[PDB]
Amino acid sequence: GEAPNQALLRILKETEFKKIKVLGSGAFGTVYKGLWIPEGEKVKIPVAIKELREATSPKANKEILDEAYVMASVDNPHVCRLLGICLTSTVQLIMQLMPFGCLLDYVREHKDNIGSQYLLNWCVQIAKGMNYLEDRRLVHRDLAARNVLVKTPQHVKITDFGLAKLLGAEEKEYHAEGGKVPIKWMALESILHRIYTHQSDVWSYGVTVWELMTFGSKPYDGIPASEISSILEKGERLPQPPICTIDVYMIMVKCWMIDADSRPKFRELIIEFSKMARDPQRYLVIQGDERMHEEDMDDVVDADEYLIPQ
Ligand SMILES: */C=C/C(=O)Nc1cccc(Oc2nc(Nc3ccc(N4CCN(C)CC4)cc3OC)ncc2Cl)c1
Repeated sequence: GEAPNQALLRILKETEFKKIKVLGSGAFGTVYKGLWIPEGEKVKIPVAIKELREATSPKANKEILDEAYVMASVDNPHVCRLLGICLTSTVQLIMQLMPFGCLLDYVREHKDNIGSQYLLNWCVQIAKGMNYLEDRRLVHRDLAARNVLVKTPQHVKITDFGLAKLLGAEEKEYHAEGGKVPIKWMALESILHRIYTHQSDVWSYGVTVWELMTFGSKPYDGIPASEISSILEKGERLPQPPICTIDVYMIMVKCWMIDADSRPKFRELIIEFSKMARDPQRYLVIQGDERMHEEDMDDVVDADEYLIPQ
């Protein structure tokens, strides 16, 4: 707002990195797991390279530069950062690898060892991430568990910016002509009016909590995307996760408030899960909670968040 944005965009020649394997593939493009080796510095930084499908229009292409723009410019522990971009005919964005994949996946793999302290911390981190975006006047528009990456099980980050939009000083809303959207994560207004606001994200934040508390369950499983709005109006809502006390579920519920301004706010959500964080057991009941807490896996390739700073 006042401060100059000295976020640095580095540009990398495609020969600076190599692609080992592919994690994700989509019409949108392909994202590879690979290594980045800046010349001279000898280090190998594990990264995810997202190679994007050829730009059909200038507009499509222009939005690719927007994504990178926000992503390079955003620094917070809990949001992903662009490491660098590469301007081949099909651009590639280089990002730090999240060695564990997307939380969505993680919870499904270890429900057995997932414990209360973890789930609440995750919430807090996700809420911190999101709050930061609110601070920067950005609307994510795609929060979901799939969209949360796991750096280390103890640490997570918000990941997807394909749909992120930055807001005008005079703007408290974003309106979208069209696209492809994940309905079951959307606030009724967005589905009804393609109106997006930080509060529409909060709704998502909640579907995201539900995902995590039900260890990977699908929102409105069996129900088709078509009527999500119907039932949403009629008052239906995702049920209480078996693990959840009313206190925690009650927060998921407020998120799904129809009135946008009756929904919690990220800064609040932070403090509240932060509070439940200290005495996790009291709020989330997990059975046996007391119980719980590339080419080569390592090759003189210690890197990433560490390379950038002291
Ligand atoms: C679960 C959501 C998802 O699919 N996430 C995802 C898929 C592909 C690519 C990226 O980008 C990305 N990924 C990572 N780390 C990462 C992501 C995904 C995985 N997977 C997902 C697919 N299963 C089959 C294999 C493991 C693994 C990852 O680390 C290896 N880091 C950064 C980025 Cl941008 C996300």
